[PDB]
Amino acid sequence: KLFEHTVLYDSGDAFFELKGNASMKLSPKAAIEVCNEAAKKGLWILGIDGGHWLNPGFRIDSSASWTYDMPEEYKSKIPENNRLAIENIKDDIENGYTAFIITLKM
Amino acid sequence: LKIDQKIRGQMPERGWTEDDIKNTVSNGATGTSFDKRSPKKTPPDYLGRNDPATVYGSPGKYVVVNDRTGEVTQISDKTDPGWVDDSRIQWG
Repeated sequence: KLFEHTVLYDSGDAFFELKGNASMKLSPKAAIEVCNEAAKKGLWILGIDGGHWLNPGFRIDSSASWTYDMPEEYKSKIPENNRLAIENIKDDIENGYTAFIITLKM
Repeated sequence: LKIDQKIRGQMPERGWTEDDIKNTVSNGATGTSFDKRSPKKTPPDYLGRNDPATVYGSPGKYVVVNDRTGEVTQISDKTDPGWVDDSRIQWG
């Protein structure tokens, strides 16, 4: 990996620069930034896994796993995919989750 | 086993191979867990899940499968030596 598993990245840019797809641990702020960048790039968000950052260490909570399989004609649905992904992260924040891992179709 | 697009996309990034998963599950159950997901976590159908789950593998190198649907619900990141196992997992 180009990034460190012992770091909770707080910038969405790190996700793309260090190739963190499906693996990099992201702060709530960074997770939202990644979702916005994904929409700008025309990328579908397949899933978001929520958990807790133990400083250091990430513990996934399976009940926070969000998943959205990509349909065949998906381009017109990217806005909805993006909207639901962000809403999901916001809800997890209300539930006390402190770290996320995002999986993009790329 | 049912593997959706999300899990398929995570596999190469978390150090898992198609054979890795098949072999791990074939080795037999090593623990149990539960698959509880609110309807909002499963778009666009929004069915949600409330099912028992089985764990295969070992700490840091495991796969969780929904007992009813056969869906793989979680695969650990084998590239992260410090991965902390999901709290719902009960080994044994």
